[PDB]
Amino acid sequence: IQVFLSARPPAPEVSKIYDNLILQYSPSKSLQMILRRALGDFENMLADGSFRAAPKSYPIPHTAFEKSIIVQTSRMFPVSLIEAARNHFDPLGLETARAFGHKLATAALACFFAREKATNS
Repeated sequence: IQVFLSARPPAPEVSKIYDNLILQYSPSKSLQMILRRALGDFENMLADGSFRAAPKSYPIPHTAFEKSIIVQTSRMFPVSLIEAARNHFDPLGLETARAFGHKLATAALACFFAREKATNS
């Protein structure tokens, strides 16, 4: 099924990849490029449950040099994997679709950024 997703760009120095992308693309385009790869990587982690050991969030900017940006997107996921995601991110079944999509995208990115840091980018 189609899952709607949302995320905020990271603070400077959280992601060398993101910081370089924004030299040439908008924050929105740059984050969408990263999320495509991050969600691909994350899908494979949903399949085996390893995603529950992954970081949940990342630092966001709190500077007058940075305005509020929330990026909105959608992506198709197998229903089996989204069930696994929902069981973890929505353990009581009380989160809205939008809140779930924010949690899912944010975790996927948090994982991508931690991998960057751990591999010296």
